[PDB]
Amino acid sequence: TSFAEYWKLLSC
Amino acid sequence: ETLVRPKPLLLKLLKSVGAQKDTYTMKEVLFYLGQYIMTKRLYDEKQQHIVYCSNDLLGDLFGVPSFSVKEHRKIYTMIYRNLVV
Repeated sequence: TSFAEYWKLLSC
Repeated sequence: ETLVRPKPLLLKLLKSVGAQKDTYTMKEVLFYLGQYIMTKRLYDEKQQHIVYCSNDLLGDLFGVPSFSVKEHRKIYTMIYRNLVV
């Protein structure tokens, strides 16, 4: 899993 | 729609990578912040939810050598400590 997505999980 | 006001270290952080202003939405501070990290290659290359803020501005505001994006509540808590909302 990308940092991008983990952070996109954090928001959202 | 309640705009937030970063405190001085987070505003410094935000400015360093483009940002033009003093007040923001949460969305905006979260896109600039995520930008700062990825841009500062502060992220761990093999387990990239881990972030290092030792000898960085980011640890100055969060008070820790590292942290994990997964920790959603802990991370929001630290961001808010750095905002007047």
